[PDB]
Amino acid sequence: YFSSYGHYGIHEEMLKDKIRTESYRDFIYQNPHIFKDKVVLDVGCGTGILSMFAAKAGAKKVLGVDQSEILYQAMDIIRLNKLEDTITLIKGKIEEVHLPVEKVDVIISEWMGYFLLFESMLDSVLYAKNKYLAKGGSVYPDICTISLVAVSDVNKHADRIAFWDDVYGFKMSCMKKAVIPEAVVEVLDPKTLISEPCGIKHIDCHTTSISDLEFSSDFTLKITRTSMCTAIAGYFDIYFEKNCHNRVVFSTGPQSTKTHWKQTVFLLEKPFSVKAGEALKGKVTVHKNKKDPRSLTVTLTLNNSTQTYGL
Amino acid sequence: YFSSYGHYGIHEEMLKDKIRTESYRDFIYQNPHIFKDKVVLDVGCGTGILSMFAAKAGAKKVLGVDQSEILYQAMDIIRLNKLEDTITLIKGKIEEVHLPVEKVDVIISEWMGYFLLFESMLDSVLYAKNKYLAKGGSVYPDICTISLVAVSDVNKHADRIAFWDDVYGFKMSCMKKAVIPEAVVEVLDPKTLISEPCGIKHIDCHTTSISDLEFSSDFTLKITRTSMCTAIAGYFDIYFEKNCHNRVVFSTGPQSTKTHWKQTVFLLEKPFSVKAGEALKGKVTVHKNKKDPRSLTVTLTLNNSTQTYGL
Ligand SMILES: Nc1ncnc2c1ncn2[C@@H]1O[C@H](CSCCNC(=O)Nc2ccccc2)[C@@H](O)[C@H]1O
Ligand SMILES: Nc1ncnc2c1ncn2[C@@H]1O[C@H](CSCCNC(=O)Nc2ccccc2)[C@@H](O)[C@H]1O
Repeated sequence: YFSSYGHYGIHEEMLKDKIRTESYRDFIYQNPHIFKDKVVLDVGCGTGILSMFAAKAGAKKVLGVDQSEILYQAMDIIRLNKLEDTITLIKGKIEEVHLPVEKVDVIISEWMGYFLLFESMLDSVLYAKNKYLAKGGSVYPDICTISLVAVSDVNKHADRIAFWDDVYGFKMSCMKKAVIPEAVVEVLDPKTLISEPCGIKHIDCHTTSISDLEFSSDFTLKITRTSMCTAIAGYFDIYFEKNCHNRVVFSTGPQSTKTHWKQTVFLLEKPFSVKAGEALKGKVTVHKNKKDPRSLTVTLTLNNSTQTYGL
Repeated sequence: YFSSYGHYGIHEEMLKDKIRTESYRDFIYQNPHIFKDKVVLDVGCGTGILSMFAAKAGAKKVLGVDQSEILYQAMDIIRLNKLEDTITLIKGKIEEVHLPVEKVDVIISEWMGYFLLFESMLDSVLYAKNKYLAKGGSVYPDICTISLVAVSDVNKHADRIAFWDDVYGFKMSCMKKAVIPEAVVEVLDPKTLISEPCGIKHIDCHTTSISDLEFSSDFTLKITRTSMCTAIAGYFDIYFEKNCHNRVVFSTGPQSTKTHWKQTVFLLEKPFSVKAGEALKGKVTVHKNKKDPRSLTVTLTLNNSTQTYGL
């Protein structure tokens, strides 16, 4: 849970994601008017680097909150950089902790999971917004989108599914039923994309509620190559827009530099032929799992069949 | 625990490890005299492929035992290959389950973890041997070794340790103390090896006891390149020897084809210069962690400093 985030390993991976970390750095350093003399809340501050960016940009006060043990490392790091007079770190869940202020001017966080919403803390960020954001205050990143794109990769498909038909001369076909419903997080070869992307979800963190994060979308994939469609890929775009002189965007899609989010891939049980110029129609719904509500399920209808996928 | 092994993902990885899986296949198919008309116990049978190898080689009966939910998939797989009359699958811990026989002729398993002994079930295999192996019976694989080799990789070292000194202009040096004591599982470039390997441990599964698996060894690394020594790497070799006409060996060392075990790397807090022809002397001790006894610690003394490492 918060246990995983107690270990340095995930923090190292996020910090070495240059697209991710340089986007936040650029947003703050190139829009210091958003931070100068402001009270900033960093929801899930981790190692504290985002809090230190906000302090450097002239924040009056930064409150860094994390439930994980990493906050004790943040505490030493803030002291090592001599920022303890500007940055106050608080251990606990943003849902329960006591803040030395009633309201904040700005909320910043990196809450995004695989396919944007997996094991994401947007729900925790929205709690902080509704309870703590001042009237006329701002939350960043402010705008997110989710997109789908069609994939043709018969070899990758055969590696994951057809593999189980003959394993050292033995049939293991009954394994396919456990494999198909698990989404795969992997970097896609952009040469395997056979459609234009379709946006299925737009979120503004200023106006969205937790109930908006379970959604359905009809979609149309404009096919660009006559091929066997073997999978649908998902990815997301992150925007820093509100009150920016220097807007910042990053994509986690396969046409962009890879990030630690990679892409999320939903393998089709039955690949099917498509033709260039075809308008491929489908439906996708995202639900919070009843068991672990940090677990998503994604229901995909395409080519007259429906499959539910989890991460 | 057994929970991780309930999921197909780890079984797919082990089965697609050709060095691992073709070694077991070759051992059984090229030494069928070991199996013909024998009663075979497969300790931790997983998906059941090893049990099916033993049946194909003419086993009278194969008992496949696994604590994990994967055993239910094994049950369908054995039925799909029409081997249910030869292979009996039993769900539970080999330590507690009831077997329809008092003794077995042969025990087979794949128990090996990172650095041979991490989260390894050799203890469970030895329980099965001491309780169930007939007089004059055989256990496979029968012989294992662990080796160390010296590494020079200043860039990899700087990527993992020196990285934390300056992260986007902020000091994060206090992170180094969490990083140094974690062993890294990774495939090494064989060009970075700067010593001959040194064997630190020989196990014969016929004669070894659980108490032998906590051990100390003095070692000498024959340096082959004047360089900065940045790490010590560990790996292991697996032998099928007893009563074989066709002996089988595989190595998980960096001079051999990569396996899912890769190599285990112990980064040095203070890299130090070595000269070609130098006899580098050290000491290594392996202990079962007091907290999780599936967790090892490795204490390494080299160049007049000592560090304890965990996985
Ligand atoms: N309800 C919750 N209340 C309190 N903490 C919670 C809650 N839910 C989750 N968490 C924590 O949120 C973190 C998400 S991972 C981001 C670490 N922070 C960064 O890298 N930031 C950064 C660095 C550079 C650039 C941009 C950002 C974990 O540490 C969780 O322990
Ligand atoms: N005390 C215990 N009692 C019962 N089961 C236990 C115990 N400790 C651990 N386990 C299980 O042992 C497995 C180790 S992973 C190997 C799967 N088997 C293979 O791939 N075999 C194979 C395939 C091809 C070639 C060679 C071998 C897991 O499924 C655990 O659930």
